[PDB]
Amino acid sequence: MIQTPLLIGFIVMALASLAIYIKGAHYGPLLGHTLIHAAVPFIAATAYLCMYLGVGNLIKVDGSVTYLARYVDWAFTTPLLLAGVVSSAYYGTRDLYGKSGYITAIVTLDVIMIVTGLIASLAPYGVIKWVFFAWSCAAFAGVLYLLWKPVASIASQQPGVSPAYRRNVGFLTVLWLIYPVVFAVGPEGFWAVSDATTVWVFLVLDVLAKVVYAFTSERNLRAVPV
Ligand SMILES: CCCCCCCC/C=C/CCCCCCCC(=O)OC[C@@H](O)CO
Ligand SMILES: CCCCCCCC/C=C/CCCCCCCC(=O)OC[C@H](O)CO
Ligand SMILES: CCCCCCCC/C=C/CCCCCCCC(=O)OC[C@H](O)CO
Ligand SMILES: CCCCCCCC/C=C/CCCCCCCC(=O)OC[C@H](O)CO
Ligand SMILES: CCCCCCCC/C=C\CCCCCCCC(=O)OC[C@H](O)CO
Ligand SMILES: *C/C=C(C)/C=C/C=C(C)/C=C/C1=C(C)CCCC1(C)C
Repeated sequence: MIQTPLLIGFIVMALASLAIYIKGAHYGPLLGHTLIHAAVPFIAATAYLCMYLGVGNLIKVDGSVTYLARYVDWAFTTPLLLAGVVSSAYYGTRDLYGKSGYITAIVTLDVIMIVTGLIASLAPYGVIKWVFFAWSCAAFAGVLYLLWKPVASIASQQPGVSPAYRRNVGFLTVLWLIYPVVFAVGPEGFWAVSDATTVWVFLVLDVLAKVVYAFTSERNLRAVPV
């Protein structure tokens, strides 16, 4: 039942929240890295605690379920993750411009992606639901474009962080593209798959996006001399 994956996430995210803070490197730019990558699983563990106990679980007239705790989790964890990716490109340089601006612009596009994704879930099957789905994907495209074109240009102007940035962005892009696919196939969208199947896939996605990525992103940046 759905109660099992929610508890699994709560224990995995809470334990990983401390495990990342303990094992995470506290050297220079990596200090704020593990600090942000320790808050992300702590926010997720709190959300899985809410879903497990029913805080925010909205049920519509057609039987669809909207997890308000999940989207608030995404609304704050995904901007913190992008904040660390954009900041990692500015690592080791005090002479480059746009750090505060790029983070601000990409967080705006990410929050709109998550908020409009919440409106789509709440909407019934129709035009209103899929219009905000396409507008959410449009904002997602702007996050990816910004990540790939502009801030990789900032990383490339100094090695060897540039290959470490490109490897972390490639992992994040493939991982985050799975999320809207689960939305469409699950009850929130087309309802091709059951609600419990979406909970299980989002569990493995979140563990990959918040626990596993936190350790591979650190390993890549660890090699660069900054
Ligand atoms: C790196 C890209 C991402 C890779 C991983 C992507 C897939 C992650 C998913 C993991 C498990 C998916 C399958 C989960 C299947 C769950 C089915 C289930 O609980 O059924 C309940 C009732 O319907 C029974 O009647
Ligand atoms: C390197 C680390 C990688 C970590 C990430 C890879 C994880 C692999 C997949 C696991 C998910 C398994 C999903 C199982 C879905 C069915 C579960 C089920 O039916 O549970 C029993 C039920 O609760 C009682 O009736
Ligand atoms: C330099 C600036 C740094 C700023 C750092 C960012 C702020 C961190 C915020 C975390 C919020 C965590 C919220 C966790 C929400 C869990 C789910 C929940 O509360 O759901 C309620 C439900 O919707 C009722 O029906
Ligand atoms: C780096 C940190 C970045 C932090 C960024 C934080 C952004 C928070 C988003 C706010 C959207 C608020 C409005 C969301 C839309 C309303 C959804 C809602 O509350 O729905 C209730 C439901 O319909 C009842 O039945
Ligand atoms: C650039 C931003 C990201 C862009 C990429 C993300 C959007 C993906 C969209 C569709 C995926 C396809 C989903 C396929 C769902 C099939 C549903 C189906 O066949 O439903 C049958 C029926 O509903 C039985 O009840
Ligand atoms: C740790 C949790 C993560 C990384 C969650 C990510 C979620 C998304 C990238 C969701 C994207 C969506 C769209 C682009 C369109 C449909 C609505 C969403 C919110 C599922």
